[PDB]
Amino acid sequence: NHTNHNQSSKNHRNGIKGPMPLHLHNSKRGSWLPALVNARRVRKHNQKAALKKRRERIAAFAAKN
Amino acid sequence: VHSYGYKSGTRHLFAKKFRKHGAPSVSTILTNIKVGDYVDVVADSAVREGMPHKYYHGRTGIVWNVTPRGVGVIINKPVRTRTLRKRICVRFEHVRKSRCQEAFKAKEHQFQAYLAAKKAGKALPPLKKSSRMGGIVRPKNVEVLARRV
Amino acid sequence: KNKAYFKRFQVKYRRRREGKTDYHARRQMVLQDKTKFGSPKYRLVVRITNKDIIAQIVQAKIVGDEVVMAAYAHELPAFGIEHGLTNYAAAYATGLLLARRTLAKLGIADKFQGAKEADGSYSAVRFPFKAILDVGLARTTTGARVFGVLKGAVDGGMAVPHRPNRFPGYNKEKSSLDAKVHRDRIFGKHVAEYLKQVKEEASSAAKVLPESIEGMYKKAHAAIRADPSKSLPKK
Amino acid sequence: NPMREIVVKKLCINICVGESGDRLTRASKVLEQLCEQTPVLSRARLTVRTFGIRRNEKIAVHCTVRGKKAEELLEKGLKVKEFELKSYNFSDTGSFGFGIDEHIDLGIKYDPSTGIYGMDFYVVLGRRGERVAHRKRKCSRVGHSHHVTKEEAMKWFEKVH
RNA sequence: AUGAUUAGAGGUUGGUGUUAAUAUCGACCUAUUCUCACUUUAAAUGUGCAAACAAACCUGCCUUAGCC
RNA sequence: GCGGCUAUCUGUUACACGACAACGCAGGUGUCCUAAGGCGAGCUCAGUGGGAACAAUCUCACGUAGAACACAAGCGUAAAAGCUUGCUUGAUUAACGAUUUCCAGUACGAAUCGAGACUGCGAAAGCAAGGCCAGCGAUCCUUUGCG
RNA sequence: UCGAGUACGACCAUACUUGAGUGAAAACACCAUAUCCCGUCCGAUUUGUGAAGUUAAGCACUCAAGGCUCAGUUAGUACUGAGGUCAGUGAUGACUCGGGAACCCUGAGUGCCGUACUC
Ligand SMILES: [Mg+2]
Ligand SMILES: [Mg+2]
Ligand SMILES: [Mg+2]
Ligand SMILES: [Mg+2]
Ligand SMILES: [Mg+2]
Ligand SMILES: [Mg+2]
Ligand SMILES: [Mg+2]
Ligand SMILES: [Mg+2]
Repeated sequence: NHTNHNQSSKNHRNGIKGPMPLHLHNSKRGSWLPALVNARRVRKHNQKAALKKRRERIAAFAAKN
Repeated sequence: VHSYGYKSGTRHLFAKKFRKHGAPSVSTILTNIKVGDYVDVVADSAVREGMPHKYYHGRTGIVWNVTPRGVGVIINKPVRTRTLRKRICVRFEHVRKSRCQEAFKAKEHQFQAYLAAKKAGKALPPLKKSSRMGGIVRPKNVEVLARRV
Repeated sequence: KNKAYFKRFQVKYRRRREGKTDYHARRQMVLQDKTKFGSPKYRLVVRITNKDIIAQIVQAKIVGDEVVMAAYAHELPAFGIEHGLTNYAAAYATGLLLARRTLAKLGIADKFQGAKEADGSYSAVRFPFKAILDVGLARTTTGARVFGVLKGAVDGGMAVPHRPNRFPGYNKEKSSLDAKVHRDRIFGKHVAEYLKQVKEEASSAAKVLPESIEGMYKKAHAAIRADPSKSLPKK
Repeated sequence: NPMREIVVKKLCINICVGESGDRLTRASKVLEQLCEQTPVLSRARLTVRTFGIRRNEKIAVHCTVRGKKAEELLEKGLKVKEFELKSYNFSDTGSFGFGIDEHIDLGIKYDPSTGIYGMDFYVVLGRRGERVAHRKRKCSRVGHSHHVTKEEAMKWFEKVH
């Protein structure tokens, strides 16, 4: 006995939770490789840069302090 | 529950409109999509290779993926007590670049360019005027109303 | 007609109902992978007509197909014999005449050496300026002026990809570097077999020297690489 | 007046013999010199089969002749039948033709090893400007409102005859 | 319109009751007709989205994947 | 209880997103194709309106699909996706990566977007990992391949 | 030499298709030919190759009808969301608070623009 009655009011008790925003689980994975294989190598460099930018900081913040 | 195929109950939904059939546009082939813009997933027939399921027809959503000839679109789907960000894979012809933001794309384009004109800009050209207020209105034709039979 | 037919009649695409464009070939040429976001795709749409020929490099734009650097065979006669307009070699003539001025319009001076001036059996393309060939509705019978302009372009710095499977020198095995190099420059025995003996029978392409007609083009080839502008004298 | 004149496009003499075999064993050969262009066949879809022909079977030994070589071979459809048939054969568009049960009625010879076939020199006149109604590129209409008609037919029917 | 559903006004195609002259009902031919499922971006009610501190700018990185 | 259908497919039910039931209605399925697959080119179908020794077919008109598309039905397609021909095996391996539908967001089945080869058909852009979407099967066991 | 002319097009009938009119330069167009690649059973189609020629078709320009597009109605009509301890009849009917058609008919007009060249 199919009814669908009380179901729309069950889905709205604890609320129909809104979707997660885009900054949640934005895993550009399973997508088109030639993009993510480039958006990978550019992440490696931008991490060598993030590590390098902190290296001068501390060393500038040492001598210049 | 005899039939629930991938294309069920969709006679009028995928049917082309009246006197507009045949091949897809050259605009729809010359569109330009990025990862992130919005797209109306308006599944048209006459391509019949890459149409999404019925559900994702009036639906618009982010492009999370642009393969060579398939746009990947996330779409919010209110399943039962939560929405899934579905990840559909369709071809480009089933896709419009969604206007849904020209409402403030074109607003803040001239709204700021005049807020700047109003804040700093160069000058402040007067803009749209007031809408709802009073007034001693002068009539131009009197009338009455009783009946018409 | 008459009635309720032209009510539900759908008018076909405006060029198609009467005109040239083929909107199953149109939509497959200008089409490009949606990854390469607005990367320019330049065609090589060439049209042979009866009196003349028309070849211009086109990219499709949303505003309408934006032609860049059109080049005809009514401007090469301002540097050539003007005795053969639809000549297979005249196709080759405008082939590089189109191929050159694009590089002169693209500022491309490095690959502007192009290819060798002499007719080649075949060349393999990729770095250089690239385009795709649009015959339109002109067919692809082995040998055609839509294809002299092709090889005329490719031998002139264009990267219009092609195989030899449909060249006049091509036969059941490969492409004859002898059977082509003639037609690409001249095969004037078409006049020294009938039109030379035209007076030898009775009353009847005058002024033509079948001893220079071949060289009458080899003058124009090396000139194009020197005079790309080569516009017909206006005014 | 220059291009306003009519000239027969093609006289595709059609033979419609029965089912294939030794029935069409000499038809094409003695039809290889009436026009010098190889005769054709006709793969049938209906093939009523009361004559014998079935689906996709060689029955109608088609041909096709045009140009000046047909205009001259029209002087045989205008040789026999007293060079004039009934004006009730003028088509709605201006086509007409002759034909006899005697193949050897022409300069042909009813050789012994061949059955007594014939031909049907059904020709179709038409002015210049029909090469615009069918073009693989840049088509158009038939070029209506100036063409051959059942009245202009009986003009050139007995003008060039 | 895909179909209708059909009789009312009379006139190509079959059989036929007639004295090359005539109908006769079907098919048809017409102006229609009657009232229905098939038709049309044709509602109301709906529903998908977006709407302010990086969604626009003025800029500048780096690998340059794209394109010469 | 006999009778008949549980796995599935289209329309309808079904109410203009989606969802939606009934031994609820109407129909189909458990296949069939080395071409009825793939591609390129050429062509335009059902019908009709008239025409030719024989007498169908060659004639040209007008022909928005009234046909065809392996089949049920519905969408869809007209310089084709149908018709004819050509050349072919992409109906293959797929590093399978992701996704869709059923959904519990689990299989399965069928699809969609890809990647890597190796390829075929094309002058080319492109098209093809079957014939769209029904046509199918866990643990264990047997069995072959894999080295 | 100026509007348009071809060829490329984007919207896709205001653009369609009809009976004509119209074509002044060019430019398309039919046109000549099997002397070659070519594939035509065919010089039809196309595909070698050019200009005796021709506006006869084609094509764009003009009017001027179905159809199409825009509106005036149609009509606050039908229909509809909501509300009655509304009224009867279990037929929808009106009301109130709103949304609000269509077919038709009387109209309006019967394409528009965008890149190169050429004049
Ligand atoms: Mg809501
Ligand atoms: Mg089927
Ligand atoms: Mg069927
Ligand atoms: Mg396909
Ligand atoms: Mg399932
Ligand atoms: Mg699976
Ligand atoms: Mg299947
Ligand atoms: Mg396919």
